[PDB]
Amino acid sequence: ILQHPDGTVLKQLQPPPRGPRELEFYNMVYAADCFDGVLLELRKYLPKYYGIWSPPTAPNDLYLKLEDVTHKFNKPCIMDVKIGQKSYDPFASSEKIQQQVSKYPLMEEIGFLVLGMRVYHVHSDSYETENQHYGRSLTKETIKDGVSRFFHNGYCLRKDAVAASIQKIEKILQWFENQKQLNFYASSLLFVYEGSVEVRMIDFAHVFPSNTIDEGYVYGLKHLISVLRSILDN
Ligand SMILES: O=C(Nc1cccc(-c2onc3ccc(-c4nn[nH]n4)cc23)c1)C1CC1
Repeated sequence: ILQHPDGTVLKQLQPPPRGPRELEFYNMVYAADCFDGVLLELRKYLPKYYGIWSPPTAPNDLYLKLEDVTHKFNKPCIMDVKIGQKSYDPFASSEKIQQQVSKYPLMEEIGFLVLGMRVYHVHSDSYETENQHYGRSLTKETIKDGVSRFFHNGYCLRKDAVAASIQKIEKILQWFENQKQLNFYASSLLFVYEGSVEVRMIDFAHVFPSNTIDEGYVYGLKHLISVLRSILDN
């Protein structure tokens, strides 16, 4: 992800088939002639899409030009959470499945995984960053405190941001409970609040057509909501 001063990010397409699939996802959703009510509603929860972009002198080098969801914040606190019970998609080989489950074998049980966070701390005027090993170390016993860490800002627990996060996730969940045409694997929610709220869906390299509720995504959202709700009682 390259952050551009104009308030966009450039995401380089991942190698095939992932990058092409994510391109086609955005293209389908943001199709100019799209009057699909499900897909029109979905646009609210995605980064705004500005189309494919490549350097003037390098047509080979493919990027997605996306809204920088963090742009309107002064000191954004950012958390990336992968959603679902399965991080592998319906066409994964046995080895791929093993690889994906191996990465975090608690995915089925918990239904989400923290990919990272950047938390601005007022006292130090500095950022605390957690990498992918942070979230992959969290268990059922430590997930609540694991998530809570994100909201430690301003000499307090930011229950305002926690409550707002629940409210925004709830709308995304309502979307999922009213669609049966897309299933989402290894996609994320990006949480942003002001450290000095946004909750958006990102990362669509494994989005597939379906004829069922995305039950794994729904489970993940519901468990995430339940954890955040518990944090409100701290
Ligand atoms: O700091 C983090 N992430 C971060 C930071 C700054 C900006 C963004 C960001 O803003 N808008 C985005 C739109 C799409 C995507 C995106 N799409 N597929 N992968 N990333 C990322 C985006 C994300 C994580 C916690 C460690």
